[PDB]
Amino acid sequence: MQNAYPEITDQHREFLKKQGLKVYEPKPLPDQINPFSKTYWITNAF
Amino acid sequence: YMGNPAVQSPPKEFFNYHYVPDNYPDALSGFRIAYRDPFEVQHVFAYENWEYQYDGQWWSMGSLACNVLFFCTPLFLYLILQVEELNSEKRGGTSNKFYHNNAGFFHFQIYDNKQ
Amino acid sequence: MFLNPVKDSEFDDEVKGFVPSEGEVRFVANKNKECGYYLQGIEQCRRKMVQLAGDSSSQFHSLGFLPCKRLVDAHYRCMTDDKFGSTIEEVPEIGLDSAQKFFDCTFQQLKPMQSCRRFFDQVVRDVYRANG
Amino acid sequence: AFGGFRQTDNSLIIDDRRKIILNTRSLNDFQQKIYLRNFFTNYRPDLSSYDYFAFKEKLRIGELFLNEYRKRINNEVRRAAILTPTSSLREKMNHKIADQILDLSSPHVRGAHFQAVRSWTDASKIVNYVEEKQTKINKYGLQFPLLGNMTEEQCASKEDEVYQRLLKEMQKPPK
Amino acid sequence: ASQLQREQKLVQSLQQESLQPHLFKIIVDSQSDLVCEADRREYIKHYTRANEKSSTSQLLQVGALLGYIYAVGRYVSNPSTRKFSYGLAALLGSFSLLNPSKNLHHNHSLREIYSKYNISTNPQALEILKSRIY
Amino acid sequence: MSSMLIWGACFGLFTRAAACKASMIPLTTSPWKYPKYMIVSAVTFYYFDWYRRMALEQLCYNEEKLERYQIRAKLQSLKIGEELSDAYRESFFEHAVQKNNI
Amino acid sequence: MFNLNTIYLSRIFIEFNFYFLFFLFLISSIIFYFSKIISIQNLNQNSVFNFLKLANIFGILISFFIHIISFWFYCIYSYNLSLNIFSDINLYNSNSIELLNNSLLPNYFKSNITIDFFGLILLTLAYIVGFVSILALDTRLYWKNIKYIFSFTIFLLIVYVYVTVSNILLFFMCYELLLIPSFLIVYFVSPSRRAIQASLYFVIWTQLGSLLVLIAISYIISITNTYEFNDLKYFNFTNSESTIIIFLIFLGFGFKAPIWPFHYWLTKTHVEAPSGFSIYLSGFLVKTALYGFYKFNTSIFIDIDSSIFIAICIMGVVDSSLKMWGQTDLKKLVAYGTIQEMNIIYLAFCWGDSCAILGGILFSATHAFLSALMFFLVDCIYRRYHTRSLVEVNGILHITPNLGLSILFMLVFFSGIPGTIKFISEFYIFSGLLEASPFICFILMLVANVLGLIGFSKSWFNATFGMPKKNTKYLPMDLSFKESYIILYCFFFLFIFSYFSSIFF
Amino acid sequence: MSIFSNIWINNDLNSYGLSILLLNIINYLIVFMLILSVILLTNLSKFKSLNQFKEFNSYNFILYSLIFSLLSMAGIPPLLGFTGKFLAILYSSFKSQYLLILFMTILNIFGMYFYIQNLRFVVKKNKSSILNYKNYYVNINYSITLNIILLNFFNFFGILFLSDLIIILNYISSYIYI
Amino acid sequence: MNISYTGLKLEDYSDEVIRKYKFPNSNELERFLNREQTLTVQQHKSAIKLAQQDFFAVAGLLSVGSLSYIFYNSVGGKVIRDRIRASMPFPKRVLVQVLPFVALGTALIISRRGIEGHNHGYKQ
Amino acid sequence: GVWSNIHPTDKVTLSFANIGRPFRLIYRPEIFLRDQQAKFIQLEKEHIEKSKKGEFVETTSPLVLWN
Ligand SMILES: Nc1ncnc2c1ncn2[C@@H]1O[C@H](COP(=O)(O)OP(=O)(O)O)[C@@H](O)[C@H]1O
Repeated sequence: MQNAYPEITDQHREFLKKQGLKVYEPKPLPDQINPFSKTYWITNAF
Repeated sequence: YMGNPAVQSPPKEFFNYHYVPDNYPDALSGFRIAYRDPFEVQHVFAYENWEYQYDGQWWSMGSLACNVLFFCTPLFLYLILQVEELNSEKRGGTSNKFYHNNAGFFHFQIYDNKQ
Repeated sequence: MFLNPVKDSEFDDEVKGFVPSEGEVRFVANKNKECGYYLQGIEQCRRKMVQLAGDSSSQFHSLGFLPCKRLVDAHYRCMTDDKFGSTIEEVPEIGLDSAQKFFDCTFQQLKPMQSCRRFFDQVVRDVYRANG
Repeated sequence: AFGGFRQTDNSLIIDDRRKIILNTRSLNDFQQKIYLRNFFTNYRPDLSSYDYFAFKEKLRIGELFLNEYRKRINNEVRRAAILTPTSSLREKMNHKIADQILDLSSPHVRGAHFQAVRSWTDASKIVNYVEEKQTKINKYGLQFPLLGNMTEEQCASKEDEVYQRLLKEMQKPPK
Repeated sequence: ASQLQREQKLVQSLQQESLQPHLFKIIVDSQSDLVCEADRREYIKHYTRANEKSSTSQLLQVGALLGYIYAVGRYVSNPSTRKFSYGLAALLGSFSLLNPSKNLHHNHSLREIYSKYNISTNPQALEILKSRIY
Repeated sequence: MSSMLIWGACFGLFTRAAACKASMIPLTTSPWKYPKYMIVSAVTFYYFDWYRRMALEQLCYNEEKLERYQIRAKLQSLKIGEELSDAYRESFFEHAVQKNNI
Repeated sequence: MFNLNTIYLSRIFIEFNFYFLFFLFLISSIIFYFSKIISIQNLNQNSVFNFLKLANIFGILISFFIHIISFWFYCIYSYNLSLNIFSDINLYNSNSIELLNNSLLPNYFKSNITIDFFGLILLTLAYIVGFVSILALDTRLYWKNIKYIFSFTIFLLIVYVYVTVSNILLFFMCYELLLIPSFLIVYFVSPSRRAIQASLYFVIWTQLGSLLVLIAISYIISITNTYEFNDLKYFNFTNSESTIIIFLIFLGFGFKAPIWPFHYWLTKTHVEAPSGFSIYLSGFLVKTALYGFYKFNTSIFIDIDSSIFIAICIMGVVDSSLKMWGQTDLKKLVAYGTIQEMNIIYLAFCWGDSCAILGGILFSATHAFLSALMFFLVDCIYRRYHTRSLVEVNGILHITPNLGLSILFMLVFFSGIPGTIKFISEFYIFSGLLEASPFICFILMLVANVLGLIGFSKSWFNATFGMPKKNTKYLPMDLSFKESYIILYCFFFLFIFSYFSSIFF
Repeated sequence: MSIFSNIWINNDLNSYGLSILLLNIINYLIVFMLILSVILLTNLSKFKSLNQFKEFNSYNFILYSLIFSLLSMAGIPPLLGFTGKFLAILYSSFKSQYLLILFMTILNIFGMYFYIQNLRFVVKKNKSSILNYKNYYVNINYSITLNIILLNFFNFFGILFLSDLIIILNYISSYIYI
Repeated sequence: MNISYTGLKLEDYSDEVIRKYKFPNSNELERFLNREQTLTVQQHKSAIKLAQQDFFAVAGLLSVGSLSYIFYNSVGGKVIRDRIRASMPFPKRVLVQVLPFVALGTALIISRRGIEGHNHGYKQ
Repeated sequence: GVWSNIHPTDKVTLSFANIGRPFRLIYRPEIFLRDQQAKFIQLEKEHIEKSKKGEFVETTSPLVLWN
C-alpha cells in the first residue's frame, strides 16, 4: 500500500519540531487495558 | 358493505367449533372451558364460509377501480421489471438472468473422489 | 497457467496475466470435447501398462509406455486437426517445450492427468497462436 | 449414454466441415449433440472440470478481493476522518484516495450486488490478477497456513526455497 | 555462520538416536531414492500407528472416574466424604502419572526399517536432510 | 445382507409377526407358522434371485439378437427414395447384397 | 494444518449420524410393534408410549448434537477443500486426494455422500423444527394415534438422505417422501373437524407441484440418461428444453413454496393443522422445496429472462402482505406472514447461482425459526384461552404476562431489528434487488415492511393489550418452563446466528 | 440409432415401452387386489355408497390398508401406483411426447383427487362393525390378512425392489420381435 | 484390444521416443500403481479408524450425558427434586452433578481436537 | 445388499434412471462397446499391420480404441 498523502520534507518536519509541534504516534495499551498483562490477570483473579 | 349499528338478537343458527371424532381434549390449566359468545363465534366462522352470490360480484363489490388495480398488479409488476431490465441492459448491470457462472458446482459442496 | 513472465523484472518470478483470444478458446474447447476420448485412453493405458509391465522382471518392461504412443499420436492429430503432422514428434518448435513438459508430467512424473491435459492444451495453444 | 429430444423445427442445417445438409426436425441424438447442443455454458470452456473449478474458486476470491480493496479504502477514509481535521482533509483525500475510491466503484467491484456482470474476458482478467497475487505470495511461502495446506516436509522444503530466493534477491544490484 | 550452525545442529541430531526416527520420517516424506518404496510404505504405516492420538484414552479415563463415583455411591453405605475425596485425588493423580497409553511394539519396527540405512554416516542422508529441517 | 436365504428367513419372521399383529391375535400363536414362513420365504426369494439373474443374462442375449432386428427395421423403415441415397446406400447394399448368403 | 483426519471425521460423522438415527428408529419401532398386539397406547403408567416418547425425543436431541459437531467438521472441511484447489499455483501438481469408504457400515442406497452448506442448513432446520414440533405434539398423541411419535424421526431420515446424495433420482424421491407422513399427521392428529378438507387440499396442491417437478426430472433423466450433477455439467439443453425445465421446476417448487396464486392449501392447512405440524410445515418443508429448486436450477444453464418468475414472487409478497390487516385469526395471520417470507426467499433464487442464494439460505433459516416461534405462540394462546380469533381473546399481557412479553418480542424480532438475522437476510436480498431493480425493491420493501407489518402488529397488539374481563373463572395460568425455554431458544438462535462464520454467508 | 461408416450404433431399446406397459398393468392389478382383499375380508354388504368409506374405520389394520391402497391408486409416491405413472412419464419424455405428458398429467391429477376425495369419507363418528359373525364372534380371515400384509409390504417398499420386476418384464418383452 | 505389447520392438522407434516413453524408476512405478503418491492406504485406514473411534466415543458420551441429565433432574417438581437431592449421599450428589457434565464436555473436547491441527510438526 | 449386489448402482436408480437403454450397456458396458467396435477393431488391426510395413493409412488414423 502507498502513503496516500502529499509528501512533506524532512526540513519541514524539523521546522515543525522547532515550532513545538510533536509527531503523532500510537501509544501502547496500559497494563489494565492490555489483555496480556499481569495487572489484567490479577484484576481477573480478584 | 359495513356492519349494522342496530341492536340485533343473538344468532340462533351459526357455525360453531367442531372437533374430530374420538378427539383427545386439550386439558391445559385445569381443563376449564368457558361458554362461547354467539356473536364472537359467528365472526370466527364467517369469513371462512363467506361466498360470492352471483357471477362477477367480485368486481363491483367494494371499489371497482381498486379491484381492477389489484387484478392488474402482477402485470404492472412484470412491466415495471421489464422497464428495469431495459435500464440494466442499457447500463450493463445485473439482469433478470439465471447466472450460470459456476457451471453447475454447488455452494461449498464437497467434491472428493473415492479410492 | 495463463501467465507470461515479465522479461525485465525487479524480482525473480514476476508474472503478468493474459487472456487468450476467443478463437483460441473456441478451438481448444471444441477439440477437447471432440478428442477427450484419447486423453482418458492415455490415462487408462498408462495405468494398464504399469499394471502389466511395471515390474522390472516382466518381459515387456523394456518397452515402457510405447503401446500408449499410438494414443498420444492420435490425440495430437485430433487436437491439431490433422494439419501439423501424424505424430507429436512432428510438433512445431514453438510447442516443442510444452510437448516435452507434457511427456515428462505424463510418463516420468506420473502426475494426475489434469496436469497432463494442461500441458497438452498448452502445446495446442502454442500451435494455434503460431498458425491461427 | 447421452440421448436427446426430438426436434420440431423444419430448418435446414448446413455443415461445411462434413459437407452434409441436415434438417433440424430429423436429427438423431449425436447430431443434436454436435449441432444444437454445441454451445458453451461457462466462461472458460477450454478448461477441464478441475481446471474450471479452480477458475471459479479464483474468480470468487477475486470478486471478494476487489470488495476487500473497496473496504480497505473505506477504512483508510475513516482513518483520515479521525487523524486529519476537516480544515485540510479534503485536499489530502483528493490527492490520491479519491481517485482510488472512484476506481473501486459500482461497475469495477461487485460490492453488494447479486452478480458482478463480467464477460469471459473480464473474468479471465480477474482470475489472472488473483493468480499474479498468488504467485507473488507463494514465491515467499506466505500462503501457509492461512491460504495453503502443506505437510511438515513440504513446509521445510518451502522454507529452504524461500531462504535461497531471499538471499539471491538481496544480493542483486539495485535498479 | 548461522547456516553452518544449522548444519552442525542437523549433524548432531543425526548422531542422536531419539531424533533418528523423526529424521528418517523426514527422509521418507521426501520420496527420495535413498529409501525403497516398500520400506517407505512400511515405515509410514508403523509411524502413523505409533503417532496416533486416539480418543480411547480420554474415554477410559472418563469411564474410570465415573465408574468409581458410581461404585462408591451405589454400594457403600453411609460413605465418608474424607475417604471419597482422598480416593478421587488418588485416581486423578494416577491418571496424571499414567502415560497416555504409550506403546512399545511400534518403535522397534521403526528402528528395523531405518537401521538398514546408516543415517549417522550416510552422505545421501545429509544431502536429503540439509534442505528439510523442521 | 449377502444371503438371500437369510433375507427370506427374516422376511418370513416379520411377515408372520405383522400378520399376527394385523389379525389382532397375540404373537406366539400358531408357533409352527414362524419356521414354516421362514422356510417358504427363504426358498421363494432364493429362487427369485436365481430367476432374476437368469432373466438378466437371457435379456442381454435377446438384446444382442434385437440389435440386428433394429438395424434391419431402420433399413426397412427408410422412406421411399432414401434406399439409394448417399446416407444409406452403403448399408442398404451391405444388407441386401453382402448379407445375402443363404 | 488441515490433515486427512478431519476429512474422514466429517464424512464418518455424517454417515454414522444417519445410521445412529436409523438404528434408534428401528429399535424403537421393533419395541413398539413386538411389545403390544394392537400397538395402541395402554392407558396406564406402565406403557411403551412413555418409552417411545423418550426414545424419539432423545434420538432427535442427541442426533442434533452430533449434527452440530458434523456441521462444524463439514465447515472446516469445505473451507480447506476450496482452499486447496485455490492454494496451489504450480501447474505440475493438482489436488488428487482419493478417499476410502468406512468398514463398519455400508453406503446407504449405494450412494457416495455429497454435502453442501445449504443441505446442512436444511438438516439443522429439520432437527430443530422437528424437536420443537414434537415437543408441541405431546398433548395431541393419545389412545389409538400414538404411532405418529415416529413421524419426525422419519422426516429426519428422509431429509438426511435428501441433503447428502448426489443422485438426482434419490434427491427427487426424498423430496417426494415428505407427503405421506404429513398427510397422516394432518388427517389423524389434528383435533379440528375441518382439517380433513385441509389435508385433502394440501395433498392435491403439493402433488400437483410434485407432478410438475416429476415432469421436469423425467425430461432431465430421459434426455441425458444419467443421475449425476457432473454428468449434467457435461451436457447442454437447447433453449426450448431449458425453458420448459425451468418453468416446470419453478411452478412445482412454488406450489410447494407456496407462491401466488398457490397458497390456498397453505392457508387452509395452517388454519386447520395441529400446532406441532404447523410449526413443522411452515418451518421446514417449504425449505425443502427451496433446496430442491436451488439444486435443480443451478445445475442447468438457462438462457431466458427471469423477470416473469421475479414478478410472480413479488406479486406473492404483495398479495400476502396486503391481507394481514383483514385476519382476525392469529394462526391465519402467521400463515400469511409465512407466505410473505417464503415468497421473499424464493425471489433470491431467481438469479441462478449468483451471490443471491446466500441471502436465500439465511432467510430460510430465519423464517424457519420465526414461523416456529409464531406458531408456537399461537399454540400457547389456543391452549390457554381455547381460541385464536382476535375477537375472543385480548389482554393476554395482564393475565399471562410471559405470553404477552413473548408476543411483543416476537413482533420486535419480526420487524427486522438489526441485531437478529432477519435484518441480515433483508439487507442481502434488498441490496441485490435494489441494484437489480430499485423501484421494484422499494415497492417490495414498502408493501412488506410497512403495510404487512402494520397489519401484523395490529392483529397482535390488540390481542396482547386490553382487558380480559370475561370468563375470570376460566382464565389460564402463565407460561410453563417448556414453552418459555422453546421461545427463549428461538430468540437465542435468531440473535446468535448473526455471529456465524461469514465464509458461507 | 446412429451410423458411423456403415456401422450402426444402437443406444435405444425397442422393447422397453412394452415392459413399461406391462409394469403399469401389473401394478394396477396388485393395488386392485390390495383394495379388494380388504373388502373381501369384511361384510361385503356394508359398502354401497361412496360415503360408506367410513365403514373401513375399524381396527387400525383395515383402516390403514384402505387409506394406503387409495393413496397408491392416486399415484402418491413412493407407493406402488406411483412407480407406474412415473415410468410412463419417463418413457413419454424418452419418446419426446410433451403433449402426451401434459394429458397424462391432467388425467393423473384429476384421478388423484378422485381417489383422495374418498379419504374424507373414511372419518366416522365411531368404529364400524363390518366383519361377518361366525360362531358368535367376528370372522377375521388370517389367510386374507396375510395376503394383505404381503401386498402392503410390496406397496410400501415395492419401489426398492422394482428393478427386478423391470428386468423380468424387459426380458419377457425382448422376445416380441427376436 | 489392440493396445498391447504384442508386435512392438524397440528397433521400430527412435531413441528419443524410447527415452520419453521409458518407464520411471521402481519407486515411482510402485507409488503410481498403489495410488499412494501423496497419501498411503495405511494413512487412509488410520484416519478412518480414528474417525470411527472418535464418532463412537462422542456419540456414547453424548448419549450417556443426555440420559443422566434427564434421569436425574426429572424426578418431580422443584421441591420434590430438592428433597430427593438432599436425601442423597455425597458420592451420589457428585455423580448427579459430575456425570452429565463430564460426558458432554469430553465429547466437545474430542470434537475440538478433531477440528484442530496442534499435531503439525513444523513448529518452533 | 443381496438385492442390490447385481449392479453397483442402487435399485431405485436402476429402475428409473435407465429409460430405453440396453441392459447390455447398463450391466456389461465393456462388452457392449467391444461388440459395437467389431469392424473398427479389424480396421485398426489392418492399420497397425500396414504401419509396420511403412504404409501410413490416413483414413483409419482416428480409430485408436482403448475400450
Ligand atoms: N359490531 C358493530 N358493528 C357496527 N356498529 C357497532 C358495533 N359495535 C358498536 N357499534 C356502534 O358503536 C356504538 C356503541 O354501542 P354500545 O356501547 O355497544 O351499545 P350501548 O350504547 O347500548 O351500550 C353503537 O351505537 C353502534 O352504533
